[PDB]
Amino acid sequence: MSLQHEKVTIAPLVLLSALDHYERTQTKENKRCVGVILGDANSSTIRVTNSFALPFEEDEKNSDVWFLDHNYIENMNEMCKKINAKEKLIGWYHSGPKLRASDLKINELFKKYTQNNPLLLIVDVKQQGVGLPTDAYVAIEQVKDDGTSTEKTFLHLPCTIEAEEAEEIGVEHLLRDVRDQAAGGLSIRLTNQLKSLKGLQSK
Amino acid sequence: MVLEATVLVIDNSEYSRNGDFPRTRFEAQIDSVEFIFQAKRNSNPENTVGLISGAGANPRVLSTFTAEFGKILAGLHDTQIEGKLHMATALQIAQLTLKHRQNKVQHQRIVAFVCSPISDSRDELIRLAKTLKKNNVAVDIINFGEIEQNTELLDEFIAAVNNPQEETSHLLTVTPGPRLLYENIASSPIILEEGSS
Amino acid sequence: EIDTILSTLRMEADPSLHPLFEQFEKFYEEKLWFQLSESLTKFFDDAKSTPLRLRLYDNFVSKFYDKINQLSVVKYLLASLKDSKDFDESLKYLDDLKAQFQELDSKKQRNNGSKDHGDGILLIDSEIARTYLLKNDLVKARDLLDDLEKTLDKKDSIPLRITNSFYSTNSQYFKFKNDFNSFYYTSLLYLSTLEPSTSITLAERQQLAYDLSISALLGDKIYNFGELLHHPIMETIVNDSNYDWLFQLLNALTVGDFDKFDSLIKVQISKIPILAQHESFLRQKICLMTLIETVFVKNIRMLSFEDISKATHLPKDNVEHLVMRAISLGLLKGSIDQVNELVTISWVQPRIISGDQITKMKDRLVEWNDQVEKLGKKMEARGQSIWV
Repeated sequence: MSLQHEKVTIAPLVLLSALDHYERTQTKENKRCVGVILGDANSSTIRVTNSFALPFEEDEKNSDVWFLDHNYIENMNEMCKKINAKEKLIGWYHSGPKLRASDLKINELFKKYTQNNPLLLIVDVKQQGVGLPTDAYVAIEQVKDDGTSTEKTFLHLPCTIEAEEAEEIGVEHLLRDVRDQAAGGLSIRLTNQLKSLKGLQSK
Repeated sequence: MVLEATVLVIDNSEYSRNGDFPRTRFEAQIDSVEFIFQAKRNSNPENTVGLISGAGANPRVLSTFTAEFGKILAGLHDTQIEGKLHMATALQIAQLTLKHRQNKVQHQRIVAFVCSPISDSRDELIRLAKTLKKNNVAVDIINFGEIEQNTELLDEFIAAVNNPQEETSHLLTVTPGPRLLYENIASSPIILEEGSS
Repeated sequence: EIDTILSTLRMEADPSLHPLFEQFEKFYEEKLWFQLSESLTKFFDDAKSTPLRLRLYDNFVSKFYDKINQLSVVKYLLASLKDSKDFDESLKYLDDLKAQFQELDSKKQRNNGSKDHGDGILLIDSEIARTYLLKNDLVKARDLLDDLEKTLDKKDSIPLRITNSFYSTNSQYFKFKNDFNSFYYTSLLYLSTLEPSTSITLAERQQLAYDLSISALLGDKIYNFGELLHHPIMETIVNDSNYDWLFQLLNALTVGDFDKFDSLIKVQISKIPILAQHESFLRQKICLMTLIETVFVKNIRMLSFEDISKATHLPKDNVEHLVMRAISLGLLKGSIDQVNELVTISWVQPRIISGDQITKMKDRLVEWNDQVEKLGKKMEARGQSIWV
């Protein structure tokens, strides 16, 4: 469908929702929570505004075996649009840790509901490192020069974060740190030059 | 069986195409889902039924538990006619769906249509057979696919599942020539199924 | 009624294929339309070139279109009409089946629930365009191809087969014209999305491969000589008589040996008169190849003219022509200084990364690791007081 998925800007509210809901649906130890991500598209820049949990039960043994109540998604959705009818279904959050090629099948289900290609926004909840805990991937089907008779695949997409005015002021009210991503005075930036070298080295 | 939540498995395989049963076997099963739905409901009005597919590479949820025949029927319109049955994944997903119930009292039953010989190995189906009786879930097999060219593998699996117990499994083998698919299931136990305890 | 038509096929058919015809009818009788489908597929492999396939097969499909899945039917009708010699027969039978489908979908969609009737349409349109190429109505075949392209690509999730036929048509058109550039890229796609079915005859598969190699010699910007060898098309048959001199020319170009090119070329230019009329194109490719190779592997981004002159076995006069031709093609970008006798490259076009080369990258990066690392240490140590 929509090829338009050039950039992904991500609401901090989405993150926050994905982290919290993980525990109040009470899933732990690599038991996946799948929920819907709502926001705008048919736009170059994709903006993920908000999210909601769906119930998700996943069989321990295999990732080809799983329960998802389809009907729930439609019932939730219609009330949610009353609140704000701008928002549309655009894809799904996956609660990490990390990509699977079983997702390709999962994605396809969501595609029925959606009029755009579903975005798979892997919000990692384990927060490894201080670097962004989002990789974004979209299911695309493309041809490849090797010989392969059409490959179906997940291509990495750039993840950044943007917050609304309402959202941004919430971030700053919460924080009470001295901060050091400020890159302000001679001291913060002194650190920042060293920090970047070693940043590079590891990579 | 009063108080029952039923997963139906509809197979939409390259063997349902075949005109074996009037009009086509594929079109026969549509009638068959509606007839089953009304039989179950009249038995005990608090029963419910859902529909999953076994067809395609990955079983696809059409409809979860509903008391409504049109919903199930709406779901029957989405179908892939080039899928291929894969029993092993279908049984496992089917149980899961059954563990969520409007009331905990309702039994767990699968009635599955089987139209093609089971491509999965004999060893897998031996493990599956004892997985099912462990969690008190019985499986009732509508067979008319496997008889065509293969020995009744499905019989050994049913025998292990059946013990003295309220949950009873059965193997129902359907006259393959014309006699109307829904009629055979009608003249067989379908709510006249007894226990074994 | 169709019993009698079978009797006719049986007679003219070989005794080896004689049991096949009885079984086809048996499966139909019982109404096992799964087996019926499969039996047809097999038949057509080796009996496409006997007049019995299209006839018998055609009749069967016509009297059992609904019965077997639509996709199967439509692949059968194309196969029969590739083998027709009449272009008039093909055109007619195709427009009849497309017409039928329009009525068919009204009924079917409600009776099945979901039956896809769009497959057959696009497959037809591709073959109709192919019929036209034959009669040299090259202008018509073109605009139907455009019309289709737009259509196909909007259809979001496309089956492999549909775009595969689109790609056969396309290529063909361009090689009538014998533009090498046009043929080559499109051909590569056709091969990539190529049906895993081995129903396409080995003779057909090699023949097409052959064409790509010839175009690529006579081109001006193709350096995929190595790509062909990494693709199955050549990879599996490497013993053929044709694949001696031919593979050897390609490896000649790659390493930029002009003595190896010369010797081969004397023989080959005669054999094929195509290379005679494009004698100039063929002579140029060896030279172009060699200058770019040397610029890539050399880590310094300036090279004297003297190196190129001896490397390429060309006088120094010819160096200025070659760098100029190259910047214009856009193979390389840079500048020409005659007063330091340097040619300064500033951009190199992507290239395959051979095995040997994967090792080289690692080396450049290992050295750059140590540079980062030694620097970080001093700066960690000095100015210890402040990092807060």
